[PDB]
Amino acid sequence: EFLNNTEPLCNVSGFAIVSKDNGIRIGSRGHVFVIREPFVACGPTECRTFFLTQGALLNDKHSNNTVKDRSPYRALMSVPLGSSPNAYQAKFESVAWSATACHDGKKWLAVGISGADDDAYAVIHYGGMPTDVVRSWRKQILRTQESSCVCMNGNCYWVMTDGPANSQASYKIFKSHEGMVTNEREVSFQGGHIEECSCYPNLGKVECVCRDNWNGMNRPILIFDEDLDYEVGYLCAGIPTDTPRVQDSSFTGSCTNAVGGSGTNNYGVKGFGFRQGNSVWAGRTVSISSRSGFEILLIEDGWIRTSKTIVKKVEVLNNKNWSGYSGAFTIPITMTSKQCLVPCFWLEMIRGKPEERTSIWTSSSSTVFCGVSSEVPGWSWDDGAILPFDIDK
Amino acid sequence: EFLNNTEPLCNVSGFAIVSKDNGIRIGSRGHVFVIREPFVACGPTECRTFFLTQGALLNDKHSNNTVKDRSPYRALMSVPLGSSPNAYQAKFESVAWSATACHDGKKWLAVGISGADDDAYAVIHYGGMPTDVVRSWRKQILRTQESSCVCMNGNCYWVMTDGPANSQASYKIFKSHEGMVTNEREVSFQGGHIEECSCYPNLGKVECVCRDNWNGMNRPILIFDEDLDYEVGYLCAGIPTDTPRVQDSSFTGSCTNAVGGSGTNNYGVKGFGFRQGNSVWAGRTVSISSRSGFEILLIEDGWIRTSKTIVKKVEVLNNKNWSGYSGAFTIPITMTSKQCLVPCFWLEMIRGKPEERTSIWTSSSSTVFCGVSSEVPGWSWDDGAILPFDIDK
Amino acid sequence: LVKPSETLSLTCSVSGESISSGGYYWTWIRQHPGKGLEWIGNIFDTGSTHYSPSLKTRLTISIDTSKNQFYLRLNSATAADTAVYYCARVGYSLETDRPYYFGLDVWGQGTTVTVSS
Amino acid sequence: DIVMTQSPLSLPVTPGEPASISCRSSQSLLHSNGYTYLDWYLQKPGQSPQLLIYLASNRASGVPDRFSGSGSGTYFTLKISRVEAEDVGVYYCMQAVQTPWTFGQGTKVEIK
Ligand SMILES: *[C@@H]1O[C@H](CO)[C@@H](O)[C@H](O)[C@H]1NC(C)=O
Ligand SMILES: *[C@@H]1O[C@H](CO)[C@@H](O)[C@H](O)[C@H]1NC(C)=O
Ligand SMILES: *[C@@H]1O[C@H](CO)[C@@H](O)[C@H](O)[C@H]1NC(C)=O
Ligand SMILES: *[C@@H]1O[C@H](CO)[C@@H](O)[C@H](O)[C@H]1NC(C)=O
Ligand SMILES: [Ca+2]
Ligand SMILES: [Ca+2]
Repeated sequence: EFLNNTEPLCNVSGFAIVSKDNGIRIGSRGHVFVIREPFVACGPTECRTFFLTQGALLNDKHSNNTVKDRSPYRALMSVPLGSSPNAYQAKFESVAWSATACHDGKKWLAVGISGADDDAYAVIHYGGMPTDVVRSWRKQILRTQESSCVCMNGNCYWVMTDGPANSQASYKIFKSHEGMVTNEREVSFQGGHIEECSCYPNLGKVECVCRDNWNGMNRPILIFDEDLDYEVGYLCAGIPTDTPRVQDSSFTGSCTNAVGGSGTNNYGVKGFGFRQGNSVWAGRTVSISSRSGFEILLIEDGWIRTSKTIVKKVEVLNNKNWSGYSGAFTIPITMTSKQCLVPCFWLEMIRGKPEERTSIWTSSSSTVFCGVSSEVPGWSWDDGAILPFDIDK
Repeated sequence: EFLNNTEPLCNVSGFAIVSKDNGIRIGSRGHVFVIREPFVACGPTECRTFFLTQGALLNDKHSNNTVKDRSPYRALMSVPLGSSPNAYQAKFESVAWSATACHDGKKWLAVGISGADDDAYAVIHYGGMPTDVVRSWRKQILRTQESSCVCMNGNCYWVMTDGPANSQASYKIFKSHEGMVTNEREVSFQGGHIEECSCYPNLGKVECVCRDNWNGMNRPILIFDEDLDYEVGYLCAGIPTDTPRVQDSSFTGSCTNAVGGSGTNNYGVKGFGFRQGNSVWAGRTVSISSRSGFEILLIEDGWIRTSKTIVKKVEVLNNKNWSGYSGAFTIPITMTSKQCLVPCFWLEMIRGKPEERTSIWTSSSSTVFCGVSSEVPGWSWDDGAILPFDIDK
Repeated sequence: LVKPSETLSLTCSVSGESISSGGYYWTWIRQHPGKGLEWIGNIFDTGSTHYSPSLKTRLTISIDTSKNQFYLRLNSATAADTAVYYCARVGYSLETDRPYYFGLDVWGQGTTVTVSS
Repeated sequence: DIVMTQSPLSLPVTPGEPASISCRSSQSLLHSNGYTYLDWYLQKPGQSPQLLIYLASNRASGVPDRFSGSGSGTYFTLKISRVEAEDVGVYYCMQAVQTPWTFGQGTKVEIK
């Protein structure tokens, strides 16, 4: 019987660690896949680490050109929360070079995009069989949100986008019942860019905090409900949270307009932001110009009020260590028996040629945290690999 | 309860990719078996990739002669759809050097031929135990369809042959019930050759499109039903679809006679063809004299009318990539809840010494597609292995 | 016609699309009589520019988004600057985590600039 | 700049048979973001150029299904599976790796 999520998000006071792949550290001898980006999604029986493999293993020669992020060899597989992404325990889910997945209470839905750049298409798997297809409409790179979809009263929702990267695109909200699509509505938003959202249900509205890849330092917000009416805007906080940004004292913030900066306008990184009344637990990378470190900030009235008052801060990586994408998910009632949804987040740490020029491959490793009503401290749970590897020699 | 299949085949408009082993590309460091030919078959709970291992792993000295396609070491093994054919997930099914397997709603049935060239015999496994044995009758190479059998109302059907390869043979249709054989009839067909069929059910008839290995460019068709009355003849289409063939504008087609050619007469390749009313979705290689590149062609009234009007074409490998066998299957109602059977097909991509002279071994890799009512584009989802391997050095 | 050491300039126009739609880079491209092509420079919709080094001292390239037009100016034109001049569009981007490139997919008709007295 | 060189300066050809043209660059075209930025363009008699192939391997939209591309590193190839009367023209390669883009010398195709 279908999984409800018409229940409020839990108030949390600190985030405690839950799992750590150690993928690259084990992969130096073990049979482990090359992954550019992972994510996590939770069913009623377990939570599973999804990831987009690159069809090759670490230290194997077929890992050579794995900086290339779109190819016919990538596939979405899935491993239970915390186990390394190894070759023998990974259950195949989709063929895909950009996907999303989530469990509706009966069976696991996964959306895998494939096909050539100018003519891509998405295949919607449901319990291991392709039930539907969605083709491009502007006939540039089609994308889903690189983290779980949001299921409510048995319908599962997600955002997709087609069009340019450094300029205004087209964005659409989708809705499925037992695989196949039943609704689709376009986001008219002339001032900005909603690429790579991180979404969670909250008391019957799906909330998403996305990635402004054009003229912005600040997160776009999208909020929509049962029959896809929506509100679009920006995370009001007075504290900027994208990767390229000017320091907190220089930024002014806006609720409705993209706020741009000196050299910050054409780039970003995937993040998250849990609303807690009117405050927000906003995650961001410690450095203001590179993907390193990670903070979680509780900004008072940051969801509505251009405030800069950071009430709490945690750190989960220190600034000497490389990081990457981050996203949201929630652990349902079926697991915890709480009368509310527990908010969790994941963090990937990338290693390889985009910054460590001497290694030929590029892979990443996941860490997962969940909210706790008690206060919790921080520490640097970094990936601990020792590059170069034996295939880089 | 036994699995029905007395329901019509689904009308389809294009084929969308479902899975991709990346067997050879992962097998370079991973522990992956050498395989010559795979296939796929679907139960009510899951679909599984079957394959005829050669008792040896890739990149290992016991693969030094795997071009040899019949030996005591071969065995049929089964892995869930899309997972690599690795050593530690593969479930053993049958000692065999040519085999077929299919799920009847209760348990898996698997037929494994073994024994010496001149004296072979088939073992019919049912749920992991040998229930029956069928011996040769012309005492040359006994054979089965290298692709799933067709089960209806509890009975399961398949086509076997015994006799010459470049000359007329003997062909028989079998019918099991809970493992052991109940019936057997011989196909009287003096004009041609029916070696290696691809079968699917359709509204209570079993339809097979086969492999003419003697004096033919064209596919044979066999149609039989519950108590094994049959019709035999040829795929009328004006478009030839064996590997050796003359170009489409030179061929003339026939519904009842083997149409031979200049140099095309003694060789061929396994293939498929879904009937859709009177039209046919016929799959064929792109090149007219070698196993490279793959097309799927919807020919109007091609099943009956010597027509050449290709209404649609899809490509799934481009002509610079090696391909191989191909074969039909269908995904049942128990999985999709549609009131009709979804057609699907698989493609194997062979690599090694028959064409790449420098490598010592010979293996192949699977792609699987399924029909979708929407239009779907094509792409080159090739195998991507950077040969030669380390054992070849 | 252009006489030597004058300032050459050219106008190119866009329609169906608009400038600042689709995120293309607008390009100028040259062809001397009997020879192969050459590349002059790129403008982005928001005015950021790339130039070929051999011409960088001579050139100035600009957009006007209110007119859906974009412009080439080439100071001190020599007789050797005689050519057919083409203007094109090309969509690509290298920053993002999903790069793309759809090379020079649309070309305008050529203008045969002759630089002589 | 990347210096571009392209081996047949004229290629005699005749309808119905396959044909090939090929290209070599003075550095490898493998960009740091993994993609290989090489194109082919066709200029028919009295017309502008036209796009055929927009990265090493990929055909453009609207281009007839007869063309094919291959290669990596420094050496690239254009394949025509069957040549037909609409294919006469001058074929240029291009590279888009560096800040100055450079075109090839231009293989003429002449029917025989
Ligand atoms: C889902 O939500 C409805 C609405 O409150 C509730 O009555 C129903 O029992 C819930 N079902 C489950 C399985 O939690
Ligand atoms: C990786 O590939 C490049 C060619 O693209 C080559 O120069 C390099 O040596 C390769 N390295 C390995 C370890 O395969
Ligand atoms: C099988 O088919 C018969 C005839 O249509 C139908 O009555 C019966 O209920 C079916 N059984 C199952 C298990 O699908
Ligand atoms: C394979 O077998 C032949 C003899 O049959 C031998 O010469 C050759 O060295 C062997 N190759 C390998 C890699 O073992
Ligand atoms: Ca940004
Ligand atoms: Ca034949």
